[PDB]
Amino acid sequence: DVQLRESGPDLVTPSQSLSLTCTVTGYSITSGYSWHWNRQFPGNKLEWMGYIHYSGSTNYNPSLRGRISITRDTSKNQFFLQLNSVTTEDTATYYCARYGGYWGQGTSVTVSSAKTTPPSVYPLAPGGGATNSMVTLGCLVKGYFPEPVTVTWNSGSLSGGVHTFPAVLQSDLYTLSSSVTVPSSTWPSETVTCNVAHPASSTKVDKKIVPR
Amino acid sequence: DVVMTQTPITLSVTIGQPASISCKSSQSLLDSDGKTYLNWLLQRPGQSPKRLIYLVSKLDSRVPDRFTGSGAGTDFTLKISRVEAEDLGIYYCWQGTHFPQTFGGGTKLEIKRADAAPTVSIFPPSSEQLTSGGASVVCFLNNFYPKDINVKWKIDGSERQNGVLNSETDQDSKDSTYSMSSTLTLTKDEYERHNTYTCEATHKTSTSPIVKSFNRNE
Repeated sequence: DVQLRESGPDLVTPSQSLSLTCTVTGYSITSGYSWHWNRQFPGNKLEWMGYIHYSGSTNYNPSLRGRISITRDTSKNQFFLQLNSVTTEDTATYYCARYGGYWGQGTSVTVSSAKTTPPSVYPLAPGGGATNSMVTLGCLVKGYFPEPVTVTWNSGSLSGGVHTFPAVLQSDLYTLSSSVTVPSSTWPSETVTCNVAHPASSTKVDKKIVPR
Repeated sequence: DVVMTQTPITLSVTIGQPASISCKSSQSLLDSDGKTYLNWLLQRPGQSPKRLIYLVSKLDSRVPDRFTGSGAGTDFTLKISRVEAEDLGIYYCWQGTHFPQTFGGGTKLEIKRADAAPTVSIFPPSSEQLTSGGASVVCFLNNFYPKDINVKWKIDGSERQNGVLNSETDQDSKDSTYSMSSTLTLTKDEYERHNTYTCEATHKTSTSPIVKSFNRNE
């Protein structure tokens, strides 16, 4: 069993250094292959960052200047990423890996100046002229940090027609909305409440969708 | 550096039926030792990359025989005899012949289905938000197919591009439709300066845009 595990802070300040740790088990890093670090950006695109050979020798992707070092600790069977002078660019999911198709689970590191910030939750309701049975309502979750949040409707009892759009950045803070579509015989004839949760700040806000 | 280009960008497939991906290197991938170092990977949604094929045609120790690697030089093709449920996600080709290592941009695999128009829904800003001096005009383009879609914002009939943020969802696991949000964000002072706010949706189902709008004074 070649098994790899990433570990370390998931949020770093733009000026500082992004340091991670790969804890490899079921195989010795000293008897073996190249031991790599890869990252994946939001775009889904993968970049190779660098490796350290079992001999202690290294190579780094020239795209990272000389602001990366991959050190080691043969005594606990670990190798480390250290990336310096970090920016928005360096936000990615980071993977450690071994040459023969062995990948870690990967951790998502974000780079930001933002403080923990709870979301404002606003109702989304139409103004005039709903067509037939079905009507679509929503909840705008604006200006929160960090990810994630969890949106549900009537405490989860509404599943049928429910989207949640992926979050997006907007002046160093995340925003998304969740849509729900239900028959107008059920709204405003009975309650349609949205429940937003932001674990990072222990928030739990409900917002009833009133018409007009 | 050596570039990995994959065709197509998105492949529409149906479970049971076969499928074929392509990958194109800007240099020959034959190393001096005689071996060609081209791998393929599958990244299932929610989890890491996973090796499928390591030397152009060799199948990974843990992968079923329905995957088949062909090619040489600069042209390579990954082929699936029957697309199964667990094959859905992104496929990446990878070269280890030249320094540095380089991955392809990925080919997303998605379930095919009959085209469907968007259900456009426009939303005015809430008074709760307006008390804080903000005004977001939200527009849902819900449950459409295929992925590619166009939004246009108008204010008093005049086009608006500044301050619009968008967000597509992934493919739905139940009806195979996509959805997309579009969000004009304004200040209250800016917002009150105009009356009409229009959300205009153009999709390949119709040449006619699906228009949805409202006026502040009602």
